[PDB]
Amino acid sequence: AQYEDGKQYTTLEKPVAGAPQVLEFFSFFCPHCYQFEEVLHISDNVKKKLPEGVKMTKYHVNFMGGDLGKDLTQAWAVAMALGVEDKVTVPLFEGVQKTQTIRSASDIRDVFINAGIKGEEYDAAWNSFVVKSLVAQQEKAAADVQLRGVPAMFVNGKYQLNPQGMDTSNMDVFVQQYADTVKYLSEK
Repeated sequence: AQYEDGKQYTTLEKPVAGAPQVLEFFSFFCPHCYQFEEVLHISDNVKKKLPEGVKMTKYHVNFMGGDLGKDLTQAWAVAMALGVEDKVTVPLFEGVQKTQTIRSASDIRDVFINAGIKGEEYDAAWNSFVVKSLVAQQEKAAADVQLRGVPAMFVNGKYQLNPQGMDTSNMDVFVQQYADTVKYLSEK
């Protein structure tokens, strides 16, 4: 077959009921995640090829960067709650991996302030129980699939993308193979 289990994807022996249709996991400490966001624009290109009736979810994980990794999962919860993901994703990645100006929760906060989220609004969100449950959701979705690595994409809680088994000579060709694989799995 052209798409083979164990090739462009793997199947979970322990499928996850009620899971989001397209579920993506990342860390701001994760070097391939940086590439996926700034150079490949994976999420955007997957979206462009998905049918509608399909929503896309993206969660941060704790297992990289210790204390600050956890602060980042809470910050991502804040971003989701305020709907400001598209405003903070790039400066968070760059502050962590490029300029290394993110060393504390306050430095994370600075990124939101400079992107125009209000001090009062950020702190209120940061401490909210809506954001607490949003952090719980991120952790639970990662736990459900026994996640030990990122970047990771899961389709309908039963297929896991396998980018190692795709061509990487050409970045554009890689992105289209990845996106087309998601579309295929989505129609499965």
